[PDB]
This record gives sequence, C-alpha cells and structure tokens, in this order.
Amino acid sequence: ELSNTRLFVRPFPLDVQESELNEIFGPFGPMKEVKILNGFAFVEFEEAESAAKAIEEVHGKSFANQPLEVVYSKLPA
Repeated sequence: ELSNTRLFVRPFPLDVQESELNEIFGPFGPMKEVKILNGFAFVEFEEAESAAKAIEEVHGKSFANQPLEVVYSKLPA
C-alpha cells in the first residue's frame, strides 16, 4: 500500500488547470480528484486501475518542459 491512486503532475507553470488535466487524463476515463496549485496538479482516482493506466500513459513522459510523476502521489490529503 501507498496512496495507490494519485497523479503528481508538476512540470507546468500557473498555466495548468482541470481543463488541461481533462485534455491529458480524459483518455483514461476516471479523474475523481484534480487538486490544482501554483504550478502543480494532484489528480486522483477512487481505484488503482485508472492509476495503473495513467502511469503507463504519461508517467515519466516530458510534458511542457519536464516529466510527470503520475503515480501513488506522496501526499495523504
């Protein structure tokens, strides 16, 4: 066990929103939470299959200027 379901998506500046995450994460299906901060997104699902595919779709791929950490994000809240 970890957070099992959270996409730690921080390459972008203030430009990222739930609409840009809708462009990237909408292909997976789920996107149950979409916490937006000052250059950071902490997307979330209620199960580990959207996480497994989110990882294989875009973890470590270079978005905007640097790679993603679409994973079991290191935050419990």
